[PDB]
This record gives sequence, structure tokens and C-alpha cells, in this order.
Amino acid sequence: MAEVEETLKRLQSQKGVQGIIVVNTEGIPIKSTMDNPTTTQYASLMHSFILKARSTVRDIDPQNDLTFLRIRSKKNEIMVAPDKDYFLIVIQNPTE
Amino acid sequence: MAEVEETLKRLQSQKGVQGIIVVNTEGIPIKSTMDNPTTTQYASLMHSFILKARSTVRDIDPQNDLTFLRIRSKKNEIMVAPDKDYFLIVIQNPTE
Repeated sequence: MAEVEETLKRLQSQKGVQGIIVVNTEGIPIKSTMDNPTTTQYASLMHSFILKARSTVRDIDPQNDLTFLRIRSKKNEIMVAPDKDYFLIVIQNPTE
Repeated sequence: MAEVEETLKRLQSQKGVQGIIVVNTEGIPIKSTMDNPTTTQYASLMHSFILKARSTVRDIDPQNDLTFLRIRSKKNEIMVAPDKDYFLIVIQNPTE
């Protein structure tokens, strides 16, 4: 999980990134670099969302496996990155 | 496609960025800063992949609609950004 701690501390430096979440395969968020429940919410949602992608990638091309994601929105933005058996989250704010 | 030409020329500066593609709302890739058909592929698939998200953002919160996208596969990462009615496309490689 340290390698992820490196894929995390990196966003930590980015601008706007206020917190990050690190869940495992079971679907339970192991670490939570945010208020307290923010990890619990993104762990029950961002968990299934990133999953709908890791699979689609194969449909369009089983050779281009997935490795990291990034979705921008209005209220803010969210960086992601599923490691070997875990996945990360990055709630960062735009224009800060 | 001017304001977009600004959301584009920006990536143009990025490094790994090798090309870009512009589409509208009908799904037709208006412009194409890449191969001849490479745009047709990123213009017919990037439209359905970004929809799976634009719908999720609403689920978690219909008040926080989406705004832009960005994914990272094994070869490189495809950046995107659907404006009022024109979405853009990007193909820049990671590992700066």
C-alpha cells in the first residue's frame, strides 16, 4: 500500500486536492485522508463506479487494461487510481 | 470551436500529448488533430464512455453535473471535455 501512499501524496501536493481515500478489494475503505465519513461515501460509490470502468476498458480493448482514472465535475473534481488490489480517491477543488 | 481552441492549444503544450479530436453533440468529430480515422474511433467510443459518468455525477447529486473527463490506460491517457455542445479529445502519454 506504500506505493499507493506515493500515488497519493502526489495529489496531496496538487492544488485543490483536499483529501484522498484508499480502499481495498473487499470494497471497504482501509485508510481515509478526509473528514471521517467522506471515505465511507466514496467507498460505497466511487468503488462501484471505477469498477464499471476497469471492465469496460476490456470490452473496447482487453489489451489496454486500466491503471488510473480522472473525472472533472462542477462542485469540484476527483482523481482516482486503482492499484493492484486497492484503489485511491482525490476530492480536489478547481479554481483555488 | 474557439473557446475550445483554447481548451485545446493548452494540451498542445503538454508533452506526451500527441494529438487531439473535436466532436459536437450529434457525435460527429467536427475537427481532428490526429490520424484520419483515429478520430472516428475516439469520436464514436469516447461519447458512450463519458456518458456512464455524466449519469453517475447526477445520481450522487443532480446538482453537481459533470463538466470534463480524463482517463489513463496502459499506453497513455485520453483527456476530454464536453463544452456547451462541443466535446474535445486528447491523447497524451504519462511517465513524463
